[PDB]
Amino acid sequence: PPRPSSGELWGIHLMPPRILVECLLPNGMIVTLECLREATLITIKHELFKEARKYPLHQLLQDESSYIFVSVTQEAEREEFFDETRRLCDLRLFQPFLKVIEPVGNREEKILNREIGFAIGMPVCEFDMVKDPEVQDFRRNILNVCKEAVDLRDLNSPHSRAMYVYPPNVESSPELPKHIYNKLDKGQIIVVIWVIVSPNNDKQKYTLKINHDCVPEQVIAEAIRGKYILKVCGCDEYFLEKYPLSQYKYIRSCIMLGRMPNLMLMAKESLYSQLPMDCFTMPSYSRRSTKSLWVINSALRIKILCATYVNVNIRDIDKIYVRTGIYHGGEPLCDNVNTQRVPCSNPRWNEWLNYDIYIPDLPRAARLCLSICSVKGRKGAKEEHCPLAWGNINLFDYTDTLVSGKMALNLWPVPHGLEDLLNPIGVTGSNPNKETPCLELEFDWFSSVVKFPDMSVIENDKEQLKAISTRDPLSEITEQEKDFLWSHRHYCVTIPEILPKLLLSVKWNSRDEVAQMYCLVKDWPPIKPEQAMELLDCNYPDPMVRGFAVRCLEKYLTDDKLSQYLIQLVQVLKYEQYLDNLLVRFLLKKALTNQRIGHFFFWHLKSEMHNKTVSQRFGLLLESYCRACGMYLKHLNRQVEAMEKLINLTDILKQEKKDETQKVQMKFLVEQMRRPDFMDALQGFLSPLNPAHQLGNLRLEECRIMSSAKRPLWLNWENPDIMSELLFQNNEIIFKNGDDLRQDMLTLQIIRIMENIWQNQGLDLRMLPYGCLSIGDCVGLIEVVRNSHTIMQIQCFNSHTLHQWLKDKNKGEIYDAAIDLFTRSCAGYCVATFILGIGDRHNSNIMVKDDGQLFHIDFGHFLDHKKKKFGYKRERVPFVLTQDFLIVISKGAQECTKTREFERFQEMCYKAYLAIRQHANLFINLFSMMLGSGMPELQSFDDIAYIRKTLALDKTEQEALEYFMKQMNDAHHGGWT
Amino acid sequence: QDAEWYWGDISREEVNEKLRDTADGTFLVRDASTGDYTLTLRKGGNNKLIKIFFSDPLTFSSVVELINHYRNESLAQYNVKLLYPVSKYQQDQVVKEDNIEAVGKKLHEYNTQFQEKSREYDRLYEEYTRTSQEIQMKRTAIEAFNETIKIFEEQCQTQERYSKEYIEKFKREGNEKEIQRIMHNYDKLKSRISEIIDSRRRLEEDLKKQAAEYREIDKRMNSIKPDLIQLRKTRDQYLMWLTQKGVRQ
Ligand SMILES: COc1ncc(-c2ccc3ncnc(-c4cccc(C(=O)N5CCN(C(C)=O)CC5)c4)c3c2)cc1C#N
Repeated sequence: PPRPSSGELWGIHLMPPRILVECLLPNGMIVTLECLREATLITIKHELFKEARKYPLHQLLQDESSYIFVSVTQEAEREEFFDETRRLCDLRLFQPFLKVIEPVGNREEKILNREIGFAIGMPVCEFDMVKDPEVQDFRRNILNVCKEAVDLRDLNSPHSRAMYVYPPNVESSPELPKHIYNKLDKGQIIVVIWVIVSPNNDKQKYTLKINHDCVPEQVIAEAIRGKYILKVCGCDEYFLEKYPLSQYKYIRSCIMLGRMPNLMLMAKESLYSQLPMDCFTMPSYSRRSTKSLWVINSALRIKILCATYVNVNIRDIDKIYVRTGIYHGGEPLCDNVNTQRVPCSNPRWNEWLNYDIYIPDLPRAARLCLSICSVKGRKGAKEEHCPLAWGNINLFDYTDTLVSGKMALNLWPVPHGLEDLLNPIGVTGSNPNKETPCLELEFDWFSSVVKFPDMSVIENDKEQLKAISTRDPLSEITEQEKDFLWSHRHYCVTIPEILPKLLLSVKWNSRDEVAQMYCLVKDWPPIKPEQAMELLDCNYPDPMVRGFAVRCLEKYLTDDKLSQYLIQLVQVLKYEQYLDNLLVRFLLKKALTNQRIGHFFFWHLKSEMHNKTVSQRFGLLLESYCRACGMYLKHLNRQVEAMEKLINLTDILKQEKKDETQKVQMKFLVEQMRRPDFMDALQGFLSPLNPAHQLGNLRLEECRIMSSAKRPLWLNWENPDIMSELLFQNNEIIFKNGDDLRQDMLTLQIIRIMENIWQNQGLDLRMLPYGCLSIGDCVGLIEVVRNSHTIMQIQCFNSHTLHQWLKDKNKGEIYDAAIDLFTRSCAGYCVATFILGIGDRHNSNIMVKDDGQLFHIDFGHFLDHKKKKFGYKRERVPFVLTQDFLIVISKGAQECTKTREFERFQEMCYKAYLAIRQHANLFINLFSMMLGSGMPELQSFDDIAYIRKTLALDKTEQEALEYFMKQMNDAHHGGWT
Repeated sequence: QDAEWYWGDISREEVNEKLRDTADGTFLVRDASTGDYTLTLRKGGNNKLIKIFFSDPLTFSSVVELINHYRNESLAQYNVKLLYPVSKYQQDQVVKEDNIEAVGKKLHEYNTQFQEKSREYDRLYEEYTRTSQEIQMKRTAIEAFNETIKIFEEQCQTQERYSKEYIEKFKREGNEKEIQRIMHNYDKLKSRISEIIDSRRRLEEDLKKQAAEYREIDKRMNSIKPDLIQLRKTRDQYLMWLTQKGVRQ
């Protein structure tokens, strides 16, 4: 199992300076040895055999070089310590003992399996114990993707290995918005190329003006006035591919902010030789009469036998029963069927349930969704039904065999907030925890194995069709429109974007209609990636549909957008019926050919390894990734062991030392962080927020424990880059242990996507979506904004205090730029927080830079979080602009609502709000792809209906602007025209 | 407007909760979310939406004519019958205070009781999660205690195998100190195993008790969950009555 805590022993967070270790010699003797907690295994083995001579039968012991240590890990693993340069406190021992053995077996294979199991947080050997044939087949079959990617990684020269480690961070399009081009000097950009000479490392400055779309080699040629490469000053970002200079995200951002792009010229061999050579090797497990579905001539029937136990007291609940239902995604294929009600203390049924669906009419993605509910007559005539445990079963397996025979299924606890009786969005399969309610089942037998048929065996006018294709995915579609889409199913090829609408019009409980829809998607023209992602959500579970969507991403999804929407693409992996599918093969392929993609591919999976619903699927996928990711597994293990010592340190602060002052906890912090084992782990590794940022030496003088009850850690690192002054010299990150940061991560991702939509449409509304990465169960990192202060700090009671503070810092001719930046940042956050339903803002939520840039923090709650707790249904305005902000926008003028600056501020809000409304399908799809992540405020499609209200999608575009205008007037009490 | 099945201005999500787990034939008409009218009919586990204009040239003069006709007639002409209406007056009861001040005072009672039960349910869910996590931690530590005891028992086997052949040579040699040092180390090894076995024993009792604690927290939550749902819906009824019995824009 995973380790229960990050401590150095079981029940002991931190080893004492000295500790007794029971050493089990290979002659049967046992020697107690006092060791320092930071002593290496080389030192301990030498101290052991020096003392073993004073114990009996020492003549039997061989030389110490012929031995290694083995012990029981906190993960219950019998780990062999081939790396004898490791400290005792880093071995993650369950108890302080070591057994001396002679190394056997494949040494190099055991060393790699140890490093893979360390990155995943789970011993790799537990995958060998799985009896499930599908699990073992995934481990062998997925190796094709690993071989294809590593072969593609060294097919070319070291340049291919460089494109893997340092990929180009470029936009999806070379074109420039007209508000970006107008900042250029006649289409040319002034950049500064730096060169570090060979002796004394002297830096030389070279300002040069070139075309904005100059290929990086052209930039080098101007500097000469040629085989070198360019690098961003301050981080590990390289200009290796022949993209236009303006298309690189760093250069594109410099043109926006009016900042000077500082690049650095270095030789190609300086980086090509620095790259290690990744070599993938095949693991050990890779070496070691049936009827058809359409032949069966009967209706569907499933037998519920018994349930082992149910946790309910007979005083409050009257009876219990098993509710079932056949589903294709989120919709049933027939009306749900229940069992007869039985007593709570005796949960036995032995009852066949008849579903009114002919067996050949069952689709490929058909699933059985059941649960054990409790009924209570209680008051009045109505009765209350409450689910006690749920479970979902794929009616077909990966072999395509229909389920048959008896089957025991361990059920899952009902998720918090879920009030439905069934949970078709939950994962399929049995609960690994065998100490749960087990439900006995039995499917009918057809005297043979039943297999699914093969693909060979399976065979208004233009308007209104267009009007339906432009509606949002959650828009209402009537039965008249379903019959209209299905009757015009062949003309829909001219409008390929209507495919999601057409698929929901298909009668999936009809073998005839599904057979014809398969042939249409076989020859269906491609669609945009933003639209194919919808076909990967829970509403579309058909293999042919999901496969079509994956093929659209294989050809049309740039690595820019792949990294942008990677959070959602990882989430829809748990919507898959089986471990092996085209989606998981596509993502793993891209993660193994792009280290920027594979970095967050790894952490998004690793952050959910605690979740027992997806821990097996994500564990098998992380194994294949770490098996073939190359030398980056070394860097990832350094990031992991650094996060483990931060988790262990924060756990001590809020458990054993929770009742102690700030000075006592700070003294324990500075004393513990200065230890050698701690200093080796938290210095010299890549930032999990951005792997291009190198975290160097810790600045312990700047590290603090914030005054929150969760005790967040304010950490500071040096930038070991040779030119840190041109980017950032200090890297400040907030480590938080205790709070769930998934909603912050999603909201900051949505904010960045909204800002990109605005920039492409000529709206320069500057947002600040700082980094935020969930790394585990309520553990995460948060990027620090360098020169920012909350509004409360600015006040520390005049409304002009904020405006007078911005008059300072930006005094002089840079005043109009600060007011302009403050107005544009306010416009973006006023629209964004209204659409998303972010929690109410106050003097501590809102921060302002010395730049004048305003932004928000702590996006803990989104959508309609207050409707369940308070019956009133209203679309709140979280960011009500007080007079303090109005004075700043109006440059100190009284009667701020009637000024010229406020009217221009309103145009920014109207343009931004309508721009996001035009891209409503993107955000509705992004929220829909997260319905299975387990976030409490995103469980069903009814939770997504909130942005349908704020964006006013069921109205006209002109009516929606009147709605947004009335919401601003109701919150600001007037002034919005 | 006085029809039982007509609810007027209600959202599509409110119809899903009303038609949740209903039989084939349950229907209700509402103002279309924009058409003018939309009929929602439960059939085959899905809440079918049917626009009201409703197909081809109109055959009915009023909406009340369209509903009552189709209830008896069945909907086969288009492609089940409208068997069960969702009466708007069915929920008129349970709000019996019948004056503007009595309601609202009863709403304040129900809303207060709902916030008490809501905080009780939340804190119970935190004990529920914390107990589930600590049970998983104890099972892992018992797995590690199993493997540790196997290793120390292997040390007894290895000491026994190597010894005896050596202790009988020490007996003919007459060295009693060498025998005493082997038996002393064997006593030290066996006593340690007894300490590890007793440690796993106490951990199994703590897990045995904590499993029953999880079992009772689960029962308590399965009993307060139904009462929390009905208490919120009762509060929402008294709140809805207060908005209706008040000034409208
Ligand atoms: C969802 O959780 C979160 N979300 C975002 C951030 C977050 C993100 C970026 C930030 N960038 C810059 N500053 C902060 C920030 C915020 C609040 C307080 C401080 C601070 O330590 N002060 C001490 C000195 N002082 C005095 C004496 O007046 C000024 C206040 C710094 C930031 C906080 C943090 C968390 C958490 N936990």
